Parts: sequence; structure tokens; C-alpha cells
Amino acid sequence: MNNPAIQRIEDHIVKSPEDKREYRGLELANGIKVLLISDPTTDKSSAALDVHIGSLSDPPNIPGLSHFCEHMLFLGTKKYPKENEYSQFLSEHAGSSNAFTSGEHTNYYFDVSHEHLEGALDRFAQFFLCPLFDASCKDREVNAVDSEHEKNVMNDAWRLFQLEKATGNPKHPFSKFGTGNKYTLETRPNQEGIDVREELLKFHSTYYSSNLMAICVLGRESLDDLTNLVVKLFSEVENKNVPLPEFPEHPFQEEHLKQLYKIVPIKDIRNLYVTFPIPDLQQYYKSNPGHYLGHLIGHEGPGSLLSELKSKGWVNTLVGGQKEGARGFMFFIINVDLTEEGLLHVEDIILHMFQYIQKLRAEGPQEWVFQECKDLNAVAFRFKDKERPRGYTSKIAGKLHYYPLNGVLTAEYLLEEFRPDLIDMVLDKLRPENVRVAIVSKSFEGKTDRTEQWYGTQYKQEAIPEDVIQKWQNADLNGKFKLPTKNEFIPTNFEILALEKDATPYPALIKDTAMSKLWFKQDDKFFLPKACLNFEFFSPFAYVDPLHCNMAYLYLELLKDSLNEYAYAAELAGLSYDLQNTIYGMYLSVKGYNDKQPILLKKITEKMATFEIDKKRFEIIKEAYMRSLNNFRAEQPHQHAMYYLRLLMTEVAWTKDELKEALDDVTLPRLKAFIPQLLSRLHIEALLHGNITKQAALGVMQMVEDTLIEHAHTKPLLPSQLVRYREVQLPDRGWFVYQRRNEVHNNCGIEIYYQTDMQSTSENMFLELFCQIISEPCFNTLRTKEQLGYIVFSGPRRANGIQGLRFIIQSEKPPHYLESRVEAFLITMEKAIEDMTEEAFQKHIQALAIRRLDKPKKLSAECAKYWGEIISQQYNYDRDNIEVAYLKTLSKDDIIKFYKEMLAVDAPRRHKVSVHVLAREMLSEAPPLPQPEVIHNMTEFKRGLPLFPLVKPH
Amino acid sequence: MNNPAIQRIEDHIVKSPEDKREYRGLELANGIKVLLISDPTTDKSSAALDVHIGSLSDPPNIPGLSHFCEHMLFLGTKKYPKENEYSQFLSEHAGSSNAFTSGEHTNYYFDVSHEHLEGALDRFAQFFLCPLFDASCKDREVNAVDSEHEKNVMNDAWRLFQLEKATGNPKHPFSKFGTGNKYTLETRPNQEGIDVREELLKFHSTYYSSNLMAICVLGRESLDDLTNLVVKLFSEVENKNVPLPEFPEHPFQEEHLKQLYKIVPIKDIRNLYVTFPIPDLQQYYKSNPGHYLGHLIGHEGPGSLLSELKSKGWVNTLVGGQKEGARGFMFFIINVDLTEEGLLHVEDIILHMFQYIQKLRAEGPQEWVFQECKDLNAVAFRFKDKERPRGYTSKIAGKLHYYPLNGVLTAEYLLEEFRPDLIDMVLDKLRPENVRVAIVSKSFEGKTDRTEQWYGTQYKQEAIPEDVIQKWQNADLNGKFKLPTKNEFIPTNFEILALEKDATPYPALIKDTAMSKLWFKQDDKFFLPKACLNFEFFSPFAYVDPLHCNMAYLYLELLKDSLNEYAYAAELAGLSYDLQNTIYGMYLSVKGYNDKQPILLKKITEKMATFEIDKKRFEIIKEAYMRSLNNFRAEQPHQHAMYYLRLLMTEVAWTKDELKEALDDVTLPRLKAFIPQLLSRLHIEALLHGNITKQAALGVMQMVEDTLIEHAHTKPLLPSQLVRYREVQLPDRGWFVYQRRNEVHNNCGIEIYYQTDMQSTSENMFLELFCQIISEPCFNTLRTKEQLGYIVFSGPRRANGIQGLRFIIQSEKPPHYLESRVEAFLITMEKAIEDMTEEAFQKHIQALAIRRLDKPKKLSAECAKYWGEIISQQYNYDRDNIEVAYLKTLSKDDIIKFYKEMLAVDAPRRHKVSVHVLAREMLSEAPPLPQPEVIHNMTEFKRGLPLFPLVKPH
Ligand SMILES: [Zn+2]
Ligand SMILES: [Zn+2]
Repeated sequence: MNNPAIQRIEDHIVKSPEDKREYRGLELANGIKVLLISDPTTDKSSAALDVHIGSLSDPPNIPGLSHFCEHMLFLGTKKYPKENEYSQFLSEHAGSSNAFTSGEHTNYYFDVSHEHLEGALDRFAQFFLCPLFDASCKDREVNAVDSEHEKNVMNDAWRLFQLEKATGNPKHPFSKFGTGNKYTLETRPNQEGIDVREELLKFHSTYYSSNLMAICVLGRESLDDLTNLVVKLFSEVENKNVPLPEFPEHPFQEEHLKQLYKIVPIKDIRNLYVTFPIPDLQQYYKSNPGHYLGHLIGHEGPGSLLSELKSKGWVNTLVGGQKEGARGFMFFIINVDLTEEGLLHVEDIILHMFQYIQKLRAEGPQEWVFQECKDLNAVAFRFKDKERPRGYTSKIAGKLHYYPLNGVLTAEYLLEEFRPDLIDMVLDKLRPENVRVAIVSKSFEGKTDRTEQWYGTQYKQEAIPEDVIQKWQNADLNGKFKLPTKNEFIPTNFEILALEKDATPYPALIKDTAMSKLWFKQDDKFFLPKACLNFEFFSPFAYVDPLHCNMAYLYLELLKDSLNEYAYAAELAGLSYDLQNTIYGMYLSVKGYNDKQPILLKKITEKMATFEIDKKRFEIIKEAYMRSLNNFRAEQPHQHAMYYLRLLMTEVAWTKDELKEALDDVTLPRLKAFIPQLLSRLHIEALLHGNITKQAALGVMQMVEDTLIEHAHTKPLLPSQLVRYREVQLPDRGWFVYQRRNEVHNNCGIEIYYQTDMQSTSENMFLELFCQIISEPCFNTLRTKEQLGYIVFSGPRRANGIQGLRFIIQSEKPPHYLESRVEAFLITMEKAIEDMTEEAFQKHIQALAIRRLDKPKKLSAECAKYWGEIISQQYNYDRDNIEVAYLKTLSKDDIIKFYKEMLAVDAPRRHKVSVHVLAREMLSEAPPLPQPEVIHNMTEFKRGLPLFPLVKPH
Repeated sequence: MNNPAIQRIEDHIVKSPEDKREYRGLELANGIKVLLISDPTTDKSSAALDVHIGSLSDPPNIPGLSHFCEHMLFLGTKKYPKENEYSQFLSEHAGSSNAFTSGEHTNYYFDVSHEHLEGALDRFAQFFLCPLFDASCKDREVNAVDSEHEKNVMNDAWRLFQLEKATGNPKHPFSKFGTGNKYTLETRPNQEGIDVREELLKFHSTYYSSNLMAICVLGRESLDDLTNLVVKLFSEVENKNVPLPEFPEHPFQEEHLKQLYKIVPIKDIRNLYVTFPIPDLQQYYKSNPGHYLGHLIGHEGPGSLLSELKSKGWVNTLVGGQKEGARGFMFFIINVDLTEEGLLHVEDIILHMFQYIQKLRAEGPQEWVFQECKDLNAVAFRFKDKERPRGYTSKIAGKLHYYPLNGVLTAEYLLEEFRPDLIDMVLDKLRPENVRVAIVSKSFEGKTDRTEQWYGTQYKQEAIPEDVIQKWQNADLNGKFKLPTKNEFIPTNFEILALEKDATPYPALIKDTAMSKLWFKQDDKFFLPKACLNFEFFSPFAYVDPLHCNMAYLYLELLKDSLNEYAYAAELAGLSYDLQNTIYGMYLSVKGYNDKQPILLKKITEKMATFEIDKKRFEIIKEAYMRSLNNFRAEQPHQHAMYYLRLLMTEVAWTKDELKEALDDVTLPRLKAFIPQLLSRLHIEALLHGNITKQAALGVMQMVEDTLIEHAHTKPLLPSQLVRYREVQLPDRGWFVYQRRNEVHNNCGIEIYYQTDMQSTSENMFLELFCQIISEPCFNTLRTKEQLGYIVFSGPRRANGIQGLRFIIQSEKPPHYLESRVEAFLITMEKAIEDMTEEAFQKHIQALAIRRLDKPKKLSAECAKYWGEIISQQYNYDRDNIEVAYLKTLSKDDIIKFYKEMLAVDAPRRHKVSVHVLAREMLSEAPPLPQPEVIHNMTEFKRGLPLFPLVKPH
């Protein structure tokens, strides 16, 4: 009795009783699986389509095809032949899109204003119906892909990824190179007279079949309205009845096992990777055997494998569990980072792993463990935070390929039967004879003889000697390991407290003392049993010089290192914390189920106040911290650019260079002395937000205060005697340039900042609307058309109460060239703005309005919004509505005069600074530009300029 | 064979062989005594005339007449009838004048450009020849005198001064009131039909006789040229042959002795004053009996009376010795300040004094002591710093009344015969039966029954009970007192080191390390055996908050308290030091004979590095420091004004209020911990200047460095990681006002500041030339004519590399009235500047030029000049010549446009701040003024304004 285009309708989708969204699953006649989500409150609608095809289906001779195909779909269809019709449509309607390609999936997703779902969905639909694959774009777009590959080339994590593939069965599609590059997608095909367009076409035509598609749509419309919409657009996707690709034979056969790999890293990291090929456990998902094992082997704290490796001083962290491979095969991994001692005892570390493993084989599957994970996952599912539409649809679209419509939401959370046999079955794979081992360290440099061809990774490959293997097999039973004890952080009280009669819409100051200032709001819209607790501890000793900065950091690092064990239970139990040093002191934040927060917070605080440093932990953390600093040189050029601009523009800021040099002066006794000093006088400013009453909030603050007082004899620090850092004020018509060399990458990174003014309602919206207007043309001009690089970013930069327009680019091309093109782009944006209809202009205002008014869907997000106002000392909780009202009054002329005053090459109030990070080895008309003054010493540079006021609060 | 106008010529004046000035003494026929000083290098010439008449010669019914007469002489003579002819002449020729009246002297003095000595001396001469005593001025000027008295009314030191007089013989002229006021000089005389003008005339005519005059003149001209000059102008002063006043009978007879006075102070001070009437010892000056006694009784450190009173915790400081009375009588005094314990043990303190005294009577005069003082004074005289002309002439003119022409310079330094009998004679006066005692404390408030009539001082007068007196008489011998041991700081090496081949004209950076930066110059022009050693120790812990500021202060106070004893010998031996906390850390400076500097510096440094705090000293210093803070409220309104403007204009600055509140949190353990922290990391910047070689300079720096390293394990602090404080940048056309109440005085104090710009050669000279131009009209308009108060000051204000025009006034009238008159004055200065000849304008430029180019005459002064450049981090050692060259290029138009740009009521770049300090109880056309924004919170005020850059160094 259905619409003839619908094979089946699932009207009972299992969801959480907490979830007010309405859900209907469909199975279209053409095979498409569909989850429709009706949310009448949502400000943004969203859709995602997942093609169950990916890079593993690339033709042998055109590796990267499935990825290039992804890129191309954005760039024109027969119905919508404009190359950025899609992206320009989304931009002008508060929307955004993205997509990715893995081995078996290509997932495309967008969100958009709820009033324009049909229009966006319609343009989106055409990708799977009538792409153009325009030869004009094909040549240009290949660059973005190549640039995207070059982005990753020097990234350790992408290097390892690809190298594990090149070390398997060469025959197996697992071995193929996914990303592609100019060579694979252009050069090699041309040498050999192969038309990659005929190929994109043939690919799209053989694999882009309705029977391998899954869709998820979230809108305001009724499930019924949505159903007709989806059928209307998608029911006519051709079903090619292509068989779902399958990979039964494991890419790692015997001649690939019992192998050792010595790898040269880009960063100076010490890492041990231990891998076991396992069968695909996807089918056994309602008992989840690999995670049961992942949970135990990767467990942290008391008795765990990690505690031990930590105590011996070999390893700092550990990750264990199941790793996805592809339909037919998976991996089970144990990865750890190595201390200097660790690197010399790899063979024993591996022995200790097998001992832990042995204990499990002897002990057997534990009913209670599985039952505890089960109980946790269930609470997690029921009280799961409301998701952002874009991430939610994209995720669901992916999940539809693996689970019944009615189980698509609960799958991967809700376990059912315990299956001891399945656990045992996997456990049997975990053996020396089945192991691959990879050591990553610069202590291998110069002494490898192999180059992976896509990344150029340097490595040695050798067989683990039998005497070793056998030692591992003969791994006995270490009485030092032992099973996790019961989780006592498991929440039990989920009662949502009645809203108090006094409850406020925004956080209210309910305590204003010398020692503590306390902002509190009781949750009035999400109603989950969660709280967010944030504390900023202010002390001048935290940032007085590079040495105290180094000392505050190491103090927290060591505190966290000391708490891990105990806190790991809480983390499993959905109760998490973060602790970090700031330029004002320390930042402590607790989030999760409110129930047992007092227990963790009390322990955290008592801990800081009574901290006794272990000498060995100290020396290890400090070594790591040292490497961490040096390691910054291996970071992306664009991240260097953003880093130095930050340091440049703030009154006081210690560089990684200053910190490294002052680090040697840090010693255990000096640090020991430092702690009490740091703790002796403090001011605290807090936001306690969620399922809590005023009464409870104050009780929490008091525990924290009184704890510090009794254990570190803390006394108040008057807020008025706390210095706050100002932003550097650039001169009218000034242009400064700061130049550094990136010693790792062959791309340069540039950040161009045009300082405007102190933040205020008017200035903010001039800036943000101008940004909104150029946001997508920036992408379309500098990346799509000019193809200057994969990383091309424009937008608002805010700090220390000041703001301005920033551009960020990572490019093969040099900084002075980027500059000109950016300036060439600005001229263009001006004219485009003059020649803009009042209608296109109103769209943009409406676009930015929806983006700003789009409310947080969860507590932690709303909490972070509030925390931003507190941290900045602006306390502007109604900022969104006030700022959007002003925004709607702006006209084209407002924006023109703004640009001419602050942004034009010849603007009287142009305040430009550029940060050029040079690659290791270093069209529309661009204007003539002044000669920049070049900064050689950041300190001198700041001394010779004025500083801004601090923003007034509300 | 002399000029007939000269009775005698002394051509052998005893001077120091070091002194290149030429000296001739004359005795004019008319009785005038004269010292002529030829100095061909001097940039400024100078004269002083001392009339051996003062307030003790005031007529009974017009007290203050001799003082009013002084004032009036400045205001017109028959030859030069213009009321400010004199002062305007000096101003326009780089000169200045002042005068004072004591009991027996009226001393008038001026300096002026060396090229205009005759013209100035000529106008000056007329004061003693043909004053006008103009009725128009007489009425106006009385105000200045009254205002001058009101300035002093609330000053404890002037209150006590006058009260000791009102407590003597009422018959004796000593009892008269010196300053005068509107009442004595106008009101009472009018009630009783007495013409004070007939009186000024009669006074001048009976007492202003050549036979009571002494003159001293210092010029470039030859002694012969000077002789003719002096005779020309002064030989015709009428000799009235008036007998020199004499006061043989002591103003304190028996019925005035054995008295006790309980006095109520304005400040909260605890002071004990012990006084003995002695005979006049003026005649015994070449053995100096009262100073021999003054030296011993006032001695500090080992064995001394003070050490003991200190150890018992009663007294913090002590002053003892002879005090001038007037021809015929003197006093011998012992004054101490009291701790809280001290105030309850006054009677025992006094007993301990008499015990020390007893020891002296038993021990008898000590030949070696007198001989040691003798040797010291002789070195002091020989190596005396070259004096500034104005202070030198004024002093000499006074000295001529007491000593042979040929002994006028050496007198009071060079002793001759030891006279044991004279010592004994004075010592006999020092007895309980001859003592007056005065306790000054707020613990007397409300319970006195006497009012001194001139100051209104509140006090009780009672007779020391005989049982007490007798106890003092029965004072035995305390074995705890003991005679000063030999002074080992007595210098012995006076060799002046040859100037090195490399010697530089300005200090040169001869060391530039992480830990120490060292500026050094070898003296190339004074050639005395002296050095100046200045160290600024930089540490952030010194000013991080009010508590650390309080802690750095108390640390130094206690260090100095602990060193006194040991260092007092060095001080006697012309080797002095200063130690004080600064906003950047600590400041240490040593000056004097270079010989034994290393000994003192070594001891000072070792001391800081190894300081062990005594608990009792701590509690006492801290009490004092507490009182010190509160006591600030009793300071002059104009000093409050200058104080709050300073705090207002600097980025960071703790108020006396913040410091008092944070003081309670200071404790011995907290302070003990603070010291090592403070000393652990340091940067040092030093100027070592004088009779020292490069080699020696570096050796001194190294001792200081290595001392700290070995005793407080100091490590370097990178100069680049040291934050420096910026000045607040006021907005264009802004006007802020900060208002406070002075709770003691009945005058208000105002400081008006017009911020101009960052310092630079051009800006500096615009400012200083404008100041030079208005300097004297300011005085003549606001004080002389408008009579707004005694304190009326205009000039340049410099700080944190910024500058501006400041006006300071203390007035009966309210702040808003002062403001208008000041603004009324500015309009006037503008027109006056437009209507100014190029000739009057060039004079002003030439005036300011001479003032700026006038070189230091001694080492410590040149050293302070250099230190200013270092402390400010401008290092502009040639500043004077460079700035004067620019100054000579300026024109009237330059100054006009400057005024219109920065200073006019409607100037676009007017940056005005005012500080109004309200009295306890609160014509040319003034412009309309804006409504000021009023500052209620200095902190908020600074946060909302930008900050200036720091000046670039050279
Ligand atoms: Zn891509
Ligand atoms: Zn006077």
C-alpha cells in the first residue's frame, strides 16, 4: 500500500526516549536506504548520501580515481551546470558542504537553512544523476588533489597509514594509494593515452548505483513531507545492480607476518606499533568481541598493561583494540609511545603485551566486564547529546549500509548477548606468530634502504628472529597485571532537578568574593543529567617568565600523569576532565554526568594542593616536553603562520624558542618550591552549568575553595590587582612582515591579517558580514580557479578584545605571490560588492543571521559559548540577538565605506601585518603594494607600538 | 694704596689646592665684607648679600616685619620701578633668585648667565639703596606671606619650631613669631592706626646698614674687574653704624627648665625631644666643643647610645649635638623617634641618655677622637665637590659675618687646637637640672589645655617631678655603652688614576651579559678621589603585586636597619650608600671616596645574599612602615596631587591604599621565603663612574655578581624577558579629573597636566621653550598679581618616555577656580607670545640654552645625569648639545602652532588630566571649559585607554 517507489517503510526506529526528533526509515524500490529525521525546532536542515564505494575499487592503473570523482561532482551537473552552483547556493543560505572518500565509502553531506532544504537537496540530487565532469575543471581540480596530497606528505600519521598498505599483499586492493595526485590522475594516464574523463564517467556509471546508496535527511518538514521530497528527487537514481565489493582474503598473508619495520619519522617521536590481522567482526556487532578485548588490553590505570609499562618507565600512553580494514578483514592493534628507555626495550615491551594477553587466555571471558560495558553504552545512548545536523546525517548515511533501518541509531551502542566463544576466537589471533611490529624513531635515519613511493617514507624491513618470536610465545604470566576492578564512577542518579523559580536564561553572578567569582546557570532546555564545571585559577606566577610558564605546564602534566589511573574509570563512565596552564594561571574543566562530579573534582583539587612529585616521572615528562617543543618545527606552515601572528599581536607571549631555553633551568627542587608559591595566592572564576541547582553550584565552589585553603593555605588575590594582556595596536597605513623558515615542508604558509578595531556590536558585524560575503568567492577564486593550494581560508580573527580580517594559505607558491593574489582578490570583492543586488545582499545578511542565531544543541556547546564571554571578560550573554539586530540594518554602502576606511590598499586606516613561513627550499590585476617594514625581533617590534585598551564588560 | 672705597684687601684666602677658582676678600670702607670669586669656566655667575639682621629684630608689635621686608625688596626700586624687573631680568638671562629670613640674617641671592652679571648685580644692588615699598604691592604681597604661613601651619616641624619659642622667656626676642601673616602685618596694625609702610621704611632705614652687610660674588671676570664692579655698585650703601644685635641672656631661664611638654602632632609620629640650653660656642669654632660632644652622643652603631635604645626596642633613630640659637645662646639637643614600647618608657630612655653622658664625664675628653674628626674634616675640605654658584655665594655671604676674610672658606672644616676644658665646660650643662623634654604623640589628643597662638598647636605643659629628676641625676654607669672604636673606613689612598688611552667622554657599555650590563666612565674633568657606583637589580617579583612590593620594601628597610651600625663609620668617613626598592626591583648606590668602596659594597652585597631576619626588628620596622603609609594623608595637598597623577598615568602602580591592605598579609615566614625567590633570578644594570679604571670597574661588577651567585645562587634573567611599564595615552580633546580629599590641610592642591607626546628632540624643545617663556609670567600672574597661593609652579613633566605641561598649585581657593585662572593664563600666554619681539624671543632661547648647557660641577651630579639616561633606557648621553642645537632653530611660529595643536582650549590634540585634592572643608577672562569625565576608579580608567610605545634607545 506504499508509494510505488518505496519497497518498505520502517515506522518504528529505535531511538532514545529523550530524543524528540521523529524518525522514519525507508527502503526505496531502487534499493536506496533512507533515514528521515523530522526536527521542527532545527535552524539548519541537512542531508548526506553515502556511496558504498571507495578507493579500494580504484582501477589498478588510476589510483585515486574514486577520490577525484568525489571532488568533481561538486563542480557541475547538467541541470546545474555552474561550477559552484552548489557551494554558492549553500553559502547564500547559511549552509556548508563537505565530502570524503575512504576505502569503501564516499560520503557527501551538506547543511543549509531549514527554509531552503528542497533547493539544496535538489542541486545535491543531481550529483548522482547527471554530473558534467567538465574538462575545464578536471585539469584545474587535479591540482587541489595534488595539493591535498602534498599537505599530507610530511604528516607522520598519513605516512604510516599508507606504509602499512604498501607492506601488505601487493595484489590486494588494500595496497592501493587512495588520495591520488597529479601524477596518477593526469601525468601517467596521458603518457599512456588514457582519458581520465572517460574513466571518471565509466567509474560513476558502474559503481554509482542506487543499490549501494544510503541517504539521511533532517529537516523541519513532517516525515510525510520528507518522504515525498526524498522519493521525488532520488527514486530515479539508476540501480545498476552492482555487487557490493568484498575482500575475504586478508591483505596480510603469512609472508607478511612476524615482520619488523624500522621507520624514519618527520617529527621526533618514539612510537611502537603492534598489529594483528583479524577476521572481519562487523557481523558480530551486537556482542562486539573486538571491543571487549580492546577495552581490556587498552585499559589504563590499576593493574593495566599501561600502568606497568609506565612504571618501568618505557611507555607513556597506550591504545589498544580493533581497527577497521574493509569488508572481509580487520586488524587488532596495540600502539604505545616510547620513552628513551622504552626504545631500548622494545622487545620486552612486546613481551609484556603478550603476558597481558596470556592472562586473558588463562582467565577467560568475563561476563561482568561485558555486562558493565553494556550498561555504560546503554546510558550513553539514552542520554546522548543532541547532534549537529551535518555530522548526524553523514554518520547515519554511513551506518545504513550495516544495520537494519530500525537498528541504525542504537547499533554500536546497544549490546545484546554476551558471546564468550567470539571473544576466544579473536583472542586466538593475538599471538607472536601473527604479529607485525613497527618502530618509528629518528634513531633509524640514514640507515634504511626502502622508500615507500607515494610518501617517500624511509624505512627498513626485516624478519623478527625466531628466538625472539619464541620468547614471546613462551611469555608466562606476570602477576603484576590484573583485571580492572568494578567501575565505581558508573552513574546511578539521573534525576533531572526541577527548574528553580529564580532560574535565569543566561549565567548569573551568584558569588563575587576576593577569592572566587561564580557564574551559574541551571539548564533550561536540554534536560540531560549532565553538568559543565569550569574553573580558571588566576595567578601571576603562572606566566611571569618562560621558566614559570614551563613550570606551570610541567606541574599540570605531572598532576594529570598522576591522576590518569584513577580518572580513567570516570572517563569510561562518561565523566571527563581537562587541566591546562594558561597565560593567566590554570584552567580546570569537568564535564559529563553530574552525579559523581563532586567525587572527581574533590580528588583533582586535593591532588593539586598536596602534590608530591615523583623524581622519575619528572625526568620523563620533562624529556617529552622538550621534544614537544622542538617538534613544533614539523608542524604545517599554515599553523606556524597562525602561531607567530598570535605571539606578535599580544603584549606578552613567550615563544617556543624562549621556553625551550628556559627549560633546562627547571629542576625538581625548583619546581617543588614553585608549586606552593603558585598555590599560595589565587583568584578563581567559574561557570557551573547544567543539571544543578544554585545550592549545589555554590557547594561545589566551596569544596574547591576550602580544599585549597586547607592543603596549600591559599589566600585571595584581588581581581583588581590582576594584570591582563593588551593587543598591539598597528599604525594607520602600516604594513609589517614577519618571516620565518619551515624546515620540514615544501609548501609555504602565509597569514595576512588586517586589523580593524576593538570589538563592539557595530565593528563586529561590519567585519562578519564582509566575511560572509567573500567567504565562498575566496574559495572559488583562490582555490578553485587560481588553484593556489588546498588550504585557502578567509575569515574573522578575534583576540584580546580586538579583531580583523585574516587570510590563511598553504601553497607551493611563494608568500609575495600569495599576497598579490589576495590583494587582487580584495579589489575584486569590492567591485563585486558594488555590483551586487540588494537581493543578493539581503540573502547574505539572512545567511549570516541564521549562522549566528543557530542555537547549541547540547550542554557542553552552550557552556563553551558562555565560557568564551567570561574568559574574554566581555560577559555578553545576549550577544547573538543584539548583534543580529544590528546586522539586519546594514546596507551595501555601510559595507563599502567600511572596506574603503579599513581594507582597501589605500584605506587611511589599513593596519596590515603578514606572517610568511617559508617552504624549506625558499588572472585579475593585483595592485602595487608598499614596502613592508620587516620584523626581526618581535620584542622590539611590540615596544615601539601602542597597545589597545581592554574591552568594557556588560 | 687701595681704591679709597676699600679699607682692606685680603689677597691670601685659604682654599683647597684642588680649587681652581681665584679668591679675593675685601673690606669696604663702608664696612661691607666681600668675597670675590673668579671662575673663568663658569656658565652662570652669582651673588648673594647677607644682612646680619633678622626676625629677632622685629618690632614687638609687628612680628614678621623683617620677613615682609625681604619679600618687598623684590618688588621695585627707584632706579628699577617695575615690580618684577629683577625676576624678569633673571628669567630672560637663565637666572633665578631666592631669599630667606632667619632670626639674625636676611640672605638674598641670585644666579644669572655669566654674560649679564653686571646687569643683574646692578638691579640687585638697588634693593639696599632705594626700595619702593609700593602700597599697591604691599597689600597684594602680604597674601603670599599669609599663604606661606598657612603652608607651614600643618607641618609638624614648623609647629615644634615655633612652640619651643612660645615656651621660653616671653620677654626674650627669641619668643617672637618670625613668618608673620595677614593678621600681624595688616589686620592688627590697621585696627591700631600703624602704617606698616612707614614701618618697613623705618626698619630698612635703621638696620639695612653697610656695616651689617656681607657680599659674595662669583663671575668669569678677573678679581680686579670684579673688585671695581663691587665697589662701583655697593660702596655707596649707607653705613648707619647700627650696633650688631646681641642676646646674652638665655631665653630659657630656670623657671623654664626641668619642664615636660606633651604635644599633639599632625602626623602620627612618636618623637622624644631632649634639649639643654648652652652658652654660645660660636667663638670656640676652631676647637668646636659642641660638635665633639654632638659626634659622640649622636654616634650610631657599636656601643653607641642608639644601638642600645635600639636593642631595647624603644628607639629607631637618634640625632644629637649642638643647635644654633642666636648670638649669645645655643642649645644642645638629643632627639629620637619612639617605638610603641619606647613611648611607655620615655623616662628610662632619658635615663639611658644621662648614663651615656655620665660615661663621658667619667672618661673625659679624648684627644684621639678630636684628632680623628679633625683629620676627616681636613680631607673633606681638600676634596670638597665644586659647588653650584647660587648655593656657594649665599653660604659664603653668611659665613663672612663670623670669620676672618682669609678664613671664610676653611672655617667649620679645619679644626686647630684640641681644648679639653671647653668640652668639659659644655658637658657640665648636660644635666637633669638643665633639661627640657618634649613628647610628641597622638596619644595626647583631646587632653591638652594649651594652644600655641600662631600654629594652634595643642599641648600640655607640666613640671618633671623631683623624684624623676633625681633618678636621672643618680644615673650610674651602664657598662653597655662604650666609646667609638677607631674609624677603619677613613680613606688613605687619594691617588687620581691616569686617564686611560681609551677613556670616553660618555659612559660606555663595557659588558653586556645575560646577568649584567655595565656602563662605565672614568672621570675626565673633576679629578677628585671619588667614585659613583649605581646598581639597578631587576626582578619581576619586586612589584608583581602590592604584597611583594611591601615585602621588597621591608626587606631593604631591615637590611639597612641591620647595616647601620657598621656603615655609620663609612658615612662619617665620606663613604655613603643608598638602598631602595623600585618598581623594577632594587636600587643600590654607593658614593664617596673610591678607596674603601669595595669594602662597603662587598659587605652590603654579602649581607643581602645571606640575610637572616631578626623577629623583633621585623615587627618594629613593619609597625613603622604601617604608620608611614597612613601618615601620607598628612602630606601637603600639592604633593598628593603630584602623587595621584603619577599613579594615574602609569600602566601599573600600587596605591598607598592597596599597600596598607596587603601589609597585614606580610609575615616573617612569608618574607623569609620571599627573599631567596627575589634573589634567585636577577638582571643587573650598573653605572660605575669616577676615579676608576675599566679594570677596576669590571672587578667591582664581578665581586657583586659572584657574591650573589655563591650565597643566593642567583641566575641570569634575560633583559628581553623583562616587562617595562608604559604610560597611559589620553584621547584627543579628552579631559579627565580625579578628585580626592586631603583630610588635614585647609588648602587644596591641584595638578593640571597637558600630555603632549612621546619624548624626542623636537617635542622636548617645543615643550621646554614654551615652559621657559611662561615660567616667570606664571609666577607673576598667578602668584604675584592674582595671589592664588604661595605654591604656584609650572613646567615640564617627564615619565615613562612621555611628557607634557604641568601646573601645580596649593590654594585657599577651590580647584575649579584655579583651573579657570590657569586657562585664563594660557590664553594670555598665547597673545603675549604672538606680540613678542623676535628679540625677546631670542633671549628666551638663549636663556634656555644656557640652563641646558650648564655643566655639572661635581661627580655625583654628572653621575645622576647619566643614570637618568640609563634608568629611562634612553641612553642619550649627548642629549644636551643635540637638543640645544634644535632649540636655536625654533621660531615664534613653531611655538604658536605647537600651542594651537596641543595646548589651546580648542586644540585638536589637547590631552588634559587634572588631579584635584580638596581642602579638608571643601581679572583676565577665563574661557568656557568642557565637562570633564570624572575618574572614580583608577584601574577601570586605565583599562579603557590605550598605552604608549616605549621610547627607542640610541
Ligand atoms: Zn579531497
Ligand atoms: Zn617668604
